[PDB]
Amino acid sequence: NLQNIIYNPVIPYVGTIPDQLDPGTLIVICGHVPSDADRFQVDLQNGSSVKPRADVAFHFNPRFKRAGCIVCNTLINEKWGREEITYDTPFKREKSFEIVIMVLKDKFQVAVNGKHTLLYGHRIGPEKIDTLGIYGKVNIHSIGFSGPSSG
Repeated sequence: NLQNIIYNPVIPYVGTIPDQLDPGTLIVICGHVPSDADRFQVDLQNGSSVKPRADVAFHFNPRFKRAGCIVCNTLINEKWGREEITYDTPFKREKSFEIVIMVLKDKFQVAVNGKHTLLYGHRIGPEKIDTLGIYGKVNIHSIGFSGPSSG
């Protein structure tokens, strides 16, 4: 099963990731989108500093207004980079979801509810990631991790 599981965390959630995100590592997040959701985000960060705001290696941001979409980006020295938008979003208000982020050597691969959703190339060395943050309107049931050599 998954390791270092966290159940029913209070949002906003900011926690240290147990192990380095070496290639093949999986981050599994199960939750539900509340009725009043406009957006929420899963951020893989370098630290937990609020001021100055810690760099966000990978910002996964589902948005629900209108047709909906998913915005991905990177924050470095408090400045957002170029956004990468996915218009084919599997998320929707009042529906449960399972997000699986697989950290590969050159990029992140994200699947939602068992379906491939998007790729995001590394802009910050993944070894610099040590914190997981979840913010916005989202209800998280569980957070779990799986190492590449797990068995």
